[PDB]
Amino acid sequence: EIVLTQSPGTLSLSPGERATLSCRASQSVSSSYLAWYQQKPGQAPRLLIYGASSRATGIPDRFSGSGSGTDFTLTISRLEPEDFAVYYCQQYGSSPTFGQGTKLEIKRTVAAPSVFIFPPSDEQLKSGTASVVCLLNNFYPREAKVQWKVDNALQSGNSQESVTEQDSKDSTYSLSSTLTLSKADYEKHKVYACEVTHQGLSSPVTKSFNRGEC
Amino acid sequence: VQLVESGGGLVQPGGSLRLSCAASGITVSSNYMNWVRQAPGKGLEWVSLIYSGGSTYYADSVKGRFTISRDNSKNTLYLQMNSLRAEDTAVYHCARDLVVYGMDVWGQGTTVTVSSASTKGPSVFPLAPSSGGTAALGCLVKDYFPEPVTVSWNSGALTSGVHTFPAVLQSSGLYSLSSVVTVPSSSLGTQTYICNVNHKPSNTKVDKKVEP
Amino acid sequence: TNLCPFGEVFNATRFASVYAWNRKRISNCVADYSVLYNSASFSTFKCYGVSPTKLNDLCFTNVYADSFVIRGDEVRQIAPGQTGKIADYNYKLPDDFTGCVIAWNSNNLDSKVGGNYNYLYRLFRKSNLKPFERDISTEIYQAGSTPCNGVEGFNCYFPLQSYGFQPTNGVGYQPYRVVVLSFELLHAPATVCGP
Amino acid sequence: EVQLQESGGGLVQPGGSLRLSCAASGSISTLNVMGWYRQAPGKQRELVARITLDGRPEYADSVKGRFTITKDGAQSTLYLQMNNLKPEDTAVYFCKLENGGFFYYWGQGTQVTVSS
Ligand SMILES: *[C@@H]1O[C@H](CO)[C@@H](O[C@@H]2O[C@H](CO)[C@@H](O)[C@H](O)[C@H]2NC(C)=O)[C@H](O)[C@H]1NC(C)=O
Repeated sequence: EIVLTQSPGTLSLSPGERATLSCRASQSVSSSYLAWYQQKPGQAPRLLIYGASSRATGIPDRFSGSGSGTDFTLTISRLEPEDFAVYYCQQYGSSPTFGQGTKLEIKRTVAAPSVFIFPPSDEQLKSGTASVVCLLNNFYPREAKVQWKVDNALQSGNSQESVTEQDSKDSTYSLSSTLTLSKADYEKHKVYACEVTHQGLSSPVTKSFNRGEC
Repeated sequence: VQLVESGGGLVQPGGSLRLSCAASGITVSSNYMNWVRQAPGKGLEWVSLIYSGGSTYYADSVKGRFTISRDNSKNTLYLQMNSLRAEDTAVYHCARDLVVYGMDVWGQGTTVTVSSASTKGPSVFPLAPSSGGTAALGCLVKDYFPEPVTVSWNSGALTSGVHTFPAVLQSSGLYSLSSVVTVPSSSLGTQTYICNVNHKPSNTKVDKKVEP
Repeated sequence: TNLCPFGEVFNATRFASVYAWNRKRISNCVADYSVLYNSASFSTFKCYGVSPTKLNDLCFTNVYADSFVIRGDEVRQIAPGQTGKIADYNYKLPDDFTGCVIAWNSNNLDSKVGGNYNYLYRLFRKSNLKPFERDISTEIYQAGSTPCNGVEGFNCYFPLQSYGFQPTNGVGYQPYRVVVLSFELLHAPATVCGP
Repeated sequence: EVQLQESGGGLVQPGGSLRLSCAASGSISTLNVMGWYRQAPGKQRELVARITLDGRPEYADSVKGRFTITKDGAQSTLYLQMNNLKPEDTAVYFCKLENGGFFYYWGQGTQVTVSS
């Protein structure tokens, strides 16, 4: 079948700059079926382009489409603030199919995270579970590595992460990483440490605490 | 001109639901019509197509389980969904398809949540702050079902520096999130900080004071 | 006494658009079907209710020879029990079809460098065609409840679309000429025969 | 599969005679029909004479009583004996082979000119 791959996964640019988004098909395909869509957070998709190069009625003049064969392109000539969003391409065999989407985000300068670690509360320990929380606050770009070390052993497979949307004021991200343990496991160990790697840091930053020491 | 989906909600694995899409300004029975869904933080996935003339097509992930149909007298499109699975959890949109002219009209969607969990109010635990710089503190809002949860700080007085994170679904089937704020560390001496947590599906309202 | 005129169909300079598909009625004549099937040349040659290598031993009351151009993707739809834009809205075979479907890649006659926009298909139609129905209506398709009054616009679409046949198209998007032979045997007399 | 070689044309005076030959080679079904056609300048192609499957010759009206068409099966060649030629017989003449009822083949085209 037709498989659409979009590039890049994330595009980082500034208002007034030129965005170029690529959609590659797994196979030569008719340009007559290639459509582009915009999606803003919480909103339904909006058709921008149909037939690879025709604008939908109402779509501003700066949106432009092109390409042929397997390689198609969406071009936003001069980015307005409302153009920052997700974009999908779409093709058609016997049925519609969608590319995985390109995120268009606001470029800003590098900003290292502030890193904080939170031990589990006594209330939680009472109920038999321990959650340890590591916070990376207001950083850019989005890429960051969070490693949990317990008694200096790298911990895999018992953490989950959540990330905010780009901050409306300073354009950064923040990230929450939660390590989950039983009360009994948590009390088997002494040193709980969160190690953060980020382009804005000259070397990795570790925040830690010792269980039971103020 | 509108498409309005409804009928989505909670359902248990193996169960079944019927979605409805009420059109205004297009005639359902005269169009190519699609259901397109979108899982949390995922892309768009086409699911089902019905031709004007009645032919139907299905994504492989739903063949044998979903059935697209319509009711001409009610100008309404349906998606019958049987043998529902956790990975079917998504916002489900209907859209009119012009094929060579793309999908021009989309509905806002209806949410389907496939889960065997029981409705449960959250536990709210403090994230305690630990000196001329910046401190962080917050509340961990743990083990609730279903979504949503709302968090405010100091009854809405404190908004600057607040980050309320998207929930994660845990392996237990219950959701969990954190809400944090950064303040001047000297403010811990002269300020009190309380998160206000609302989980209306369980009628839970909790205020939790956070201190060192 | 007469030689069958299938050559008008297979050697025609230009073929019909599928929505306006041609039909030639063959009667009172003889033909040698081995000339047809021993020429290689065909990307598709599938028969239903008859065997090709048997055809020279048969007589039929009439034979219909339908012909048109569709995209290589779509030749699969020229078969009993199919669905799709072609089978539903342009050319439909009945479930009890007795005949042969014959197709061959025509990229080098029917495609042109900047696109051959002369071959059309029907994209919009309210209901499916009956078997062997031919709809050549060019009325504006009304997709809502407001009349179109012969004006294209929102909810008002020209019902036919052009193939864009360019020689660089992928093989599935390249034009294929199709000939559908139907073997009609009512009663007497069977006057279309092999040698 | 089928090649057709034409000969016998050129310029003659009114009243003169020509013989056209169409030599048919290749893979030819026992069921075939050969004929001679012509295309006057700025007009449409018209049948002149042909041998039906019965072996029976058939003539256009304007040439009946003047032209004789025969088929020498041994050389699989088709002969158009043209007597009593007239200026209105001027045209490019083509022979046609209808093979098995499914395909046909044309010759390159032979100029005949009747003028004084
Ligand atoms: C009528 O169609 C036949 C069948 O496709 C044509 O015959 C082919 O012609 C090409 C080029 O001359 C040959 O390479 C093939 O081998 C021929 N096939 C057969 C079975 O004869 C024929 O030339 C066409 N007649 C026209 C266009 O006048």
